[PDB]
Amino acid sequence: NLYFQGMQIRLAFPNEIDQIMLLIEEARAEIAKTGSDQWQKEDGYPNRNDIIDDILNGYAWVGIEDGMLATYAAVIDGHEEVYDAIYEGKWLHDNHRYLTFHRIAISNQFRGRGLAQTFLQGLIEGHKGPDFRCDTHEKNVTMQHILNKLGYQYCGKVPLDGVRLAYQKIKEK
Repeated sequence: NLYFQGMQIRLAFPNEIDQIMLLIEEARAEIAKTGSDQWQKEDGYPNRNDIIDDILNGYAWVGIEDGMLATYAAVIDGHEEVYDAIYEGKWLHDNHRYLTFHRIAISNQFRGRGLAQTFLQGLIEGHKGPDFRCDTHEKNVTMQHILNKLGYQYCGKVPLDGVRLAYQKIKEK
């Protein structure tokens, strides 16, 4: 139960699954318009089961704007094995345990990235970290931009679903 710049930022509840899926599908359609294959595969990732797993595992966070579920992300404290395979670069440091954000979906009915930055900044403020990591698709310039604005540094490439661009932010508290 965090507030940041008026947005309520909190763990999702199980009965928000349909609302989250509506947002995920909206986001999936917006990605498709860019020609990216991110979230466009036959497995349906991220699908309803992926999101239920996020809620069961305590990963699922949402941002509520004007009483409406506007944003989603999964936040995982631990290690991503594929991040150890970073190439054409390297991490800022090689600590094993960090916070990673996945499955970020940002309403465009709440459109201008304003909400994404607010949500992700709020998650960063709300967690001790201090090591935050994220990866995105090469064609996801919107996410690259958001990560840059939040102070993440591009570190290199990781071999996730082909290639992903890997980013790291160290929180100065």
